[PDB]
Amino acid sequence: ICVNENGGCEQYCSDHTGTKRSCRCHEGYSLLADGVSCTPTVEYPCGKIPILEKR
Amino acid sequence: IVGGKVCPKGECPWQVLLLVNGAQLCGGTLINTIWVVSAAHCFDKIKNWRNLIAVLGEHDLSEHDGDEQSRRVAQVIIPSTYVPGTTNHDIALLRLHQPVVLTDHVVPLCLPERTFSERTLAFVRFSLVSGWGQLLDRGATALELMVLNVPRLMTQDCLQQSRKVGDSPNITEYMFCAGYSDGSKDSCKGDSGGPHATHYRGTWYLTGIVSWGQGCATVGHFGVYTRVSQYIEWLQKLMRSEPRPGVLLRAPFP
Ligand SMILES: CCOc1cc([C@@H](Nc2ccc3c(N)nccc3c2)C(=O)NCc2ccccc2S(=O)(=O)C(C)C)ccc1OC(C)C
Ligand SMILES: [Ca+2]
Repeated sequence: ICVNENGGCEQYCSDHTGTKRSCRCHEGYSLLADGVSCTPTVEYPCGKIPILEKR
Repeated sequence: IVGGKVCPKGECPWQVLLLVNGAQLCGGTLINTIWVVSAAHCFDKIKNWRNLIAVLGEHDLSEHDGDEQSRRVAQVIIPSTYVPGTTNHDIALLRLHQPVVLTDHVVPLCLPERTFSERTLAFVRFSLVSGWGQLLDRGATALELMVLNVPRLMTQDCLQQSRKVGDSPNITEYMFCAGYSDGSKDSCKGDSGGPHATHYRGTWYLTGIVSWGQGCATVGHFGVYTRVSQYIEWLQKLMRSEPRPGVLLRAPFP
């Protein structure tokens, strides 16, 4: 599943027991209930440009 | 950077400027508050290891605006497989003496997981390369941070689209080509160690390090970047390790 289109994950993808898939996030982020999206948990998460984000 | 543009202040907030005795040495990428990823070749001629400074929040080299944060480089970790004066395994992991403070102008770039980097990031065509390097081949270096968007190439295509040269190094699985063969756009020597940053679903990730090439934006030649995805586990294991006495550390690779 992870092999194709990142298994639908916004960030990291882990394959499981055949048809199972888990999305994960980098630290400073938490996974939303959709099970794919990552939302920042900190003021300055990695890979995001504050001047652009606050615009 | 040849044929790019000024990176607007705060738009490359992970960009690092490495200094030795106050002079421009290389670039680098901030990956969290204490760690910087750069190129191993930046340290080939270093004799005074105690005068290595990393500057975060830097933009314009002619003026101090108050967003700059300087830190001494406490440790430079290079893979055992890297040989000085050669091209393969061109990566260095730098431990800052004190953490930097994250602000609107100082933000780490995500060091991605290997699988995500190989399966997804390696297929994003364009990525940004940045630094205060040469604005032209045999030209002056930039006073303001420059950024360039470059397309990534499969190694077979890079070798097929390049002009053949004698004693030119092989492109290993620890490298990748990116850029243009028309001589208009490239990263150059003064940009060495700097980030090759890839955007994916609203977030930027570290995919490459400015490593080597021919001349500077030379017709028939692409930029060669260290393939960071080969080093994820190596980097992660070292970031969990206790500091060791002495600046330079050679660590087993793999
Ligand atoms: C593994 C690194 O090998 C090389 C690095 C470079 C320079 N860097 C770059 C980087 C990106 C480039 C690009 N995209 N397009 C065109 C040219 C480019 C040149 C460089 O840093 N020169 C200076 C240098 C070179 C080697 C050790 C210390 C130094 S240094 O001490 O000056 C240090 C301050 C960088 C040139 C040739 C190299 O190898 C040959 C065998 C092909
Ligand atoms: Ca400045």
